[PDB]
Amino acid sequence: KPKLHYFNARGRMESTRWLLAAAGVEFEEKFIKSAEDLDKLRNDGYLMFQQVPMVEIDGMKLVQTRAILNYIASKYNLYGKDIKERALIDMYIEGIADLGEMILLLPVCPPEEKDAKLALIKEKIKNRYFPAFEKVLKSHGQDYLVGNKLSRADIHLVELLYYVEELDSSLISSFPLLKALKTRISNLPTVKKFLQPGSPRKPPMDEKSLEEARKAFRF
Amino acid sequence: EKPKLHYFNARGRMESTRWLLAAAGVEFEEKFIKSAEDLDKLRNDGYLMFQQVPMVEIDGMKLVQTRAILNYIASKYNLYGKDIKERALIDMYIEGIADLGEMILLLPVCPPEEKDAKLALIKEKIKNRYFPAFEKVLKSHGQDYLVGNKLSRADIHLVELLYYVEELDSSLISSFPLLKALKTRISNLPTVKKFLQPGSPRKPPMD
Ligand SMILES: CCCCCCSC[C@H](NC(=O)CC[C@H]([NH3+])C(=O)O)C(=O)NCC(=O)O
Ligand SMILES: CCCCCCSC[C@H](NC(=O)CC[C@H]([NH3+])C(=O)O)C(=O)NCC(=O)O
Repeated sequence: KPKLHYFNARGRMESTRWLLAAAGVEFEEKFIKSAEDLDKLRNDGYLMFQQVPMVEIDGMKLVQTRAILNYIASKYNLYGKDIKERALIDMYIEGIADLGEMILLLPVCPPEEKDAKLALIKEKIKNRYFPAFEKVLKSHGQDYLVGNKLSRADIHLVELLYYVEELDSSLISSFPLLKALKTRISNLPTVKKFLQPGSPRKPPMDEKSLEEARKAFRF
Repeated sequence: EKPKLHYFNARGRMESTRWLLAAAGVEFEEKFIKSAEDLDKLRNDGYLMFQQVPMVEIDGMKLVQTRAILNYIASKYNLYGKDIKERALIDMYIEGIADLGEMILLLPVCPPEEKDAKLALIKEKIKNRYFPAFEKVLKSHGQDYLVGNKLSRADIHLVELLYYVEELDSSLISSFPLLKALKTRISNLPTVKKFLQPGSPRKPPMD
């Protein structure tokens, strides 16, 4: 079992939870709750750059979201059939990462900038990101983003579609193929399981969860 | 067939690609975005997936996103390790590199009232977090390269960053002998030595 070291929160570990679950991989979690928990991880040499996320997997102690995700996707054949498909996957998911990052950091936005930043995220979703992925899907008409088979790109995108829905459910309304992809991926047995109550899937981060993490870093 | 790099005539988010291609001895062309109307043509022509540069035309693709570009180039030219686990170490290393790189990249854009405090935090992380981390990797095996005893993208990305740290503060590397030794070795590899010489596609600091 892979062991995920993070707070009991989405943050920078949630995409890994999604990917592992989608891949049908059982995993364990060790939740950081105190500064002492982080002290131990840091002191035991568990964190290369003294940060989490960190995943213990196949004898490695992997930090950096992308190192973790790239390893898991390759292992479970969700990173395409070759270098060219991996390139398309990388391009798609890094756009997904860019949008993901804006939403992720939204609750730490300066209050006086919050209105404008939300308006910008929504604008970008409407005009930049959703059209881009809608375009890819219409280009080949296939059930999956790349190579006509399930890959990390479908998983990463659909995870993001759930977050966009949380933000504003109307944003996906003019994108039928994204909606269709959301439905298809959500019905894959592993993902259907992950979306159901009782799975390691984390709730939206509230102020309390945010502050507990800050206190743990003693910021 | 020759890769074409679409970006401003500047380092920015394209410089690490220029470094990697040059290090791999791969000939490329650049098309410089000189104005807002240049960028709009690329967008309107459907050249940019997310309406952003960098973009590299390579092997029938219009690859946007720095990491997609670099990941493809590294694999194509055997600078991405031999197996899944070596790629994991490489990714871990270069993502730490990309994090520090990002702080230095954005420092000129930092609001003037926050500039001094941002710089102090960057220097503190270099001396206490990042440099020790890579010094440790080098010391762990005593080999000339970060991964697999063989030139990889990790060496190229790190040494590029060492150059930027030097520009920022030449004293920062002083207590890390192995990083100093890596910088020297990589800078003297034929392809990289040529890239560091005048008249190469290597770009200057922003003025
Ligand atoms: C609501 C805001 C969400 C912000 C996410 C914070 S994740 C915690 C943070 N880790 C990172 O920023 C790691 C980033 C790294 N690039 C990665 O992707 O793994 C940390 O350990 N920080 C401690 C430190 O840097 O000292
Ligand atoms: C001082 C140097 C700081 C970096 C300069 C910005 S690079 C230009 C910018 N590109 C990006 O932000 C691409 C980011 C993307 N995540 C990547 O890695 O390629 C752009 O095309 N912007 C246009 C847009 O987003 O519409």
